[PDB]
This record gives sequence, C-alpha cells and structure tokens, in this order.
Amino acid sequence: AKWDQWSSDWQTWNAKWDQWSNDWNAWRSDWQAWKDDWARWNQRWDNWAT
Amino acid sequence: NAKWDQWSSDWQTWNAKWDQWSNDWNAWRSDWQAWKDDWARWNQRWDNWAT
Amino acid sequence: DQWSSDWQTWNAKWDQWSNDWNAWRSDWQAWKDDWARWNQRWDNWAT
Amino acid sequence: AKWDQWSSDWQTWNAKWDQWSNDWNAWRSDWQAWKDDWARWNQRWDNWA
Amino acid sequence: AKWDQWSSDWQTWNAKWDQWSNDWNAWRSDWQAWKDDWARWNQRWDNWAT
Repeated sequence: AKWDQWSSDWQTWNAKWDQWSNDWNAWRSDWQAWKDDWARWNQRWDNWAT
Repeated sequence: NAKWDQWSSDWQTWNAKWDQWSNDWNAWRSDWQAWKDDWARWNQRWDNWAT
Repeated sequence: DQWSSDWQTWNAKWDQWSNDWNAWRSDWQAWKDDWARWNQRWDNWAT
Repeated sequence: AKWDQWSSDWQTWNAKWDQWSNDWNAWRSDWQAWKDDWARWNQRWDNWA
Repeated sequence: AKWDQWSSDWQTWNAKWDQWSNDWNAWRSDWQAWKDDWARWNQRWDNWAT
C-alpha cells in the first residue's frame, strides 16, 4: 500500500520533472538560436558601418 | 499511519509549490519568447531605417 | 524520526530559492520594460 | 538503520543542492552586473542623440 | 528490497539531476561568453562613433 503509493507518487514526480526538463532544453536551444541571430545582426551592421 | 499521512501531506504541499513555480517559469518563458520576437521586430525597423 | 525536520529544512531552502527566482523575474521584467523604453526613445529621435 | 542511511543520503543531496544554489546566486550577481553595464552604455549612446 | 528499490531509484534520480546541473552550467558558460562578445561589440561601436 504505502511503498506502492510512494512508488506511484515518485513516478508522477519524475514525469513532471521530465516535462519541465524538456521545456528548459527547448528554451536553451531557443536562447542559442537567438544568440546566433544576435551575432549575425552585429556583423550586418559592422559591414554597413565600415 | 500518522507519520505516513504527515509525509503524504508534506509531499502534496511541496508538489503544489513546485507546480506554482513551474507555472511561473512557463509565464517567464512566454515573456522571453515575446521579447525575442520584439527584438527581431526592432532589428527590422533599424534595418529599414538604414535602407 | 529525523525525516520530518530534515524535510522542513530543505523546504525552507526551496522556498527561499523560489523567492530569489521571483526577485530575478521581477528584475528581468523591469529590464525588458527599460529595453522597450530605450527603443521607443531612439525611434522618437530617429524617425 | 534504513532511516540512518537515508539520513546520510539526504545530507549528500543537500550539499549538492547547495552547490547548485551557490552557482545560481553567482549567475544572478553576474546578470545584475550586466544589467548595470547595459544601462550605462544606453546612457552613453544617449549622448549621440 | 523495496528499500533497495528506493536506493536504486534515488541514485537514478541523482544521475538525471546531475545531467541537468551540467547542462545549466554549460548554459551559464555560454551566457558569460555571450556577455564578453556583447562587451566587445559595445567597444567596437564606441570607436566607430569617435
């Protein structure tokens, strides 16, 4: 009962954590894609100015 | 089992706190993606300004 | 046993960390608003 | 004694958590320092207006 | 036994958390690097202006 309820509760937690982890992964990839766009825009303006 | 029910309550309590935190992070994540879109929008404006 | 006090201890750590994240979020939204204000200011000048 | 082993495991988890929290705190401090440098540069470009 | 299940599950959790920690730490490195690139570009534009 108790150890089976706890194993269920731990599975449910793990599922919640995994989905959060995936979302932070996705956000990380979005930040790196942003950082690449940022670099590319600086370049475009450097060429434009010089 | 009093101690077991206490723990169960403690675990449920912390999970609601996690869920609220996770909500707050989802909200922040949406605000960041709105900002990233604004940043692109203003890049386009400044590029228009120079063209 | 010692479990219940130990859990209370890490729970306080968590609550405090959560509040430090809320404080950073606050700071980030103030920064995002200032970023917007600066863009508006320069647009006002450049157009 | 199962509860004694769990108590030690929990000490190790708490020390790992504490490390992560110190690294989060240090990043926060870095971000605030960056925010201030960003505002100073805005104020600087504002002299080109 | 069930408690050997708990110890096992705990260790598996810790390995999954450790990967997340490592990933956040990698992200924090990439943010600092970005911060350096941002500081450099601000100088680059400061010179174009004088």
